[PDB]
Amino acid sequence: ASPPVLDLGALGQDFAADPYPTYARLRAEGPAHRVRTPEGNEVWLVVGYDRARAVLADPRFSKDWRNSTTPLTEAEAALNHNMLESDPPRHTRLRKLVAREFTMRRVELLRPRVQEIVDGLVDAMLAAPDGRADLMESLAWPLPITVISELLGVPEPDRAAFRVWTDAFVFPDDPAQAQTAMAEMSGYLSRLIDSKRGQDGEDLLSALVRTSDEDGSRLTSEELLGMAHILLVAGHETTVNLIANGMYALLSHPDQLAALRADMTLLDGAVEEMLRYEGPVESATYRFPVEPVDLDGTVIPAGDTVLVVLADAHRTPERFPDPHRFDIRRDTAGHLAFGHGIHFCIGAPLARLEARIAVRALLERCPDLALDVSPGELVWYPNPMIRGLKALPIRWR
Ligand code: HEM
Ligand SMILES: CC[C@H]1OC(=O)[C@H](C)[C@@H](OC(=O)CN(C)C)[C@@H](C)C[C@@H](C)C(=O)/C=C/[C@H]1C
Repeated sequence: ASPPVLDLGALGQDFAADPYPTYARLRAEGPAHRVRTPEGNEVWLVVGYDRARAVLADPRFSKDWRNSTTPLTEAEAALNHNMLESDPPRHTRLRKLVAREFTMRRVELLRPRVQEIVDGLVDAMLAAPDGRADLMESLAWPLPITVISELLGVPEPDRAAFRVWTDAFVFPDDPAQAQTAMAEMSGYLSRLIDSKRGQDGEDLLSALVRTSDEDGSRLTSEELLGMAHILLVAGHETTVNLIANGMYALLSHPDQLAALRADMTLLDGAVEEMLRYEGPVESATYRFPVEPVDLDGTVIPAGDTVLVVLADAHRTPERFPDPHRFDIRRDTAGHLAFGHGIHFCIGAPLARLEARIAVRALLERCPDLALDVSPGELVWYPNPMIRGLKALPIRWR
């Protein structure tokens, strides 16, 4: 169990479009499997709902790179001093710095402005005289980048760069491009950081700079970079792809769409079922076991790289009966789309606010809303960590 049993790159775009038969085939063989990912990394996948849930929570699985046998590349080593790539105590201190910002009740205060963004976006989209636009271009991309940039203080002219950068390190065309995108991003962000110093800004990045400058032990210049990185990315493509993936899932299931429209109180569950069925985090961020870990006979060496395949947990039928059915009334509680345990998503209330407002906006404002593409005209990314589409063509009357 040391060369990979499968090269996911080799399976081409059919794996990208529909990875679930691959993972379910693995599950039927066991909990853990050595694979080569499309970008060339050799890693272990963890499959099946109970094992996935347990590995997510398990402190035998570190997220700290000093526990990884694979070293960080130069560009990645700029950025790793972030909460998601730490264990306690560092994780504990870093999450405390921004916790207050992202509670349900603080994020609720952003409702008028989020609603405002969505309303103007849907307004501009609906101007198309033919009744056809791209929902990714018109809504799903522009909304989250706007909201997070205003929170942090990223000037409007600088926002376009991030789609380009973050695209390159999700679907790298080649291993180099994703490293160079990473470098430019970190450079931009260090320049952004320095530009806040002494300017008395009221934004999140401005507060963090002052915290860092007041006591470097409390937040170091490296941690400030990594924090800015984490908040911009782990939010980015995730929230953008939640909204496009969930709207694709609802528009491809006309029975469900009709039901939601008929009873808009189904909205919250509809967004939960979107996360369950086609959540953006197909596999959780890397875990490194700190000692050999035995998973039903399959031993992962200490220090190897472990992806927990959240997407496969969500299709496990013992936990989610009739799991291939998109059903906005199912009980979704216990899904893993926001993780589980001490790393559970901190942006989860913001993500929910965004996706809820966007989804309801589209339903109320686009009569006869439907996909304007044939199922196989769509293009998904190969990367097993993120589930996402390039375009989502839609139409309305
Ligand atoms: C629908 C959109 C989102 C999804 C699906 C998502 C998913 C996740 C998941 C699965 C994790 C845990 C990863 C792991 O254990 O390996 C995570 C953690 C995290 N998320 Fe999100 N997230 C989303 C939105 C956001 C937003 C909008 C923000 C920030 C403004 C954000 C910030 C973070 C951060 C900082 C962590 C690190 C938490 C920690 O280590 O304690 N996320 N997210
Ligand atoms: C779960 C939510 C996101 O996780 C992250 O932000 C991780 C921590 C990021 O990796 C690093 O920083 C790497 N480190 C060694 C510096 C992102 C950039 C990983 C990538 C697949 C992405 O663009 C999408 C990432 C999401 C899956």
